[PDB]
Amino acid sequence: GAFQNLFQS
Amino acid sequence: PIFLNVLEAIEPGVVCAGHDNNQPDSFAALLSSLNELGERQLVHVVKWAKALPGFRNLHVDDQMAVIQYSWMGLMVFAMGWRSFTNVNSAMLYFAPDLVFNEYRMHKSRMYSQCVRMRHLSQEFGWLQITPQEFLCMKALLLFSIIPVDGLKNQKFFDELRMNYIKELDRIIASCSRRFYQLTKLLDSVQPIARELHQFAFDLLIKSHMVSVDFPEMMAEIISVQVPKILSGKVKPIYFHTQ
Ligand SMILES: CC(C)(O)C(=O)Nc1ccc([N+](=O)[O-])c(C(F)(F)F)c1
Repeated sequence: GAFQNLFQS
Repeated sequence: PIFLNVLEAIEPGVVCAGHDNNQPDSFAALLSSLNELGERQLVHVVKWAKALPGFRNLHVDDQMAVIQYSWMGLMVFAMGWRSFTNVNSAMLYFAPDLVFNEYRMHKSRMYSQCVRMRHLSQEFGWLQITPQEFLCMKALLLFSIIPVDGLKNQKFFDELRMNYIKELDRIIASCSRRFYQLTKLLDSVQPIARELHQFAFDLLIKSHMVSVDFPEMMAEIISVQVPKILSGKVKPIYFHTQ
């Protein structure tokens, strides 16, 4: 989801 | 002092909400802007948290989880501090372009919650909290809420939290008097955060009804993670009972 994607940057 | 150096170096700077201040204080406009500001600040919280001493000792799922659970309290705490330091807690300094007076407190339908947060902000003055105490306490807040069934690798967390408590001691170093009060102030964050969680959750559920826009990350976190907390699967770690 969106948070993991953000965290991944 | 290596530890304080780091915290000072990684502290986020200014974050704006993008609020239209030239425009009537609508409930929907105010909360759409708080929701956008929430998203903006969560990005900064992530980049901060990832940079903290020892953070990579944690399993990467526990890394993600502790940020997600702690996000609201961290924001509440930083905001009280901004409020304290910019306006002596006269108003709530959410962002340079989203400063809440009583009127906005009322129109946001968050008056009771805003009252708690102003009282928190007054505490920073009443106790003469130093910028370095603030920084240590805020870092510890990140490690102050976890699932009752524990984390994926709990031992690494326990150790990290342990070392953040000790770093609070060091800085304190009457001491016992200081530590009592600061640990009390830290516990005081959690029930505010919990009222904020509830409000945010209810608003998400009724948001198409009230024309309040939720960004991506906010809707996900409030629907997936926050109910863990509100259902009691995830709880704060309190210094004092409570
Ligand atoms: C309504 C909800 C999800 O938007 C929200 O609580 N947003 C929000 C945004 C920013 C900040 N802030 O610290 O500046 C806070 C709060 F932590 F103060 F309450 C809440």
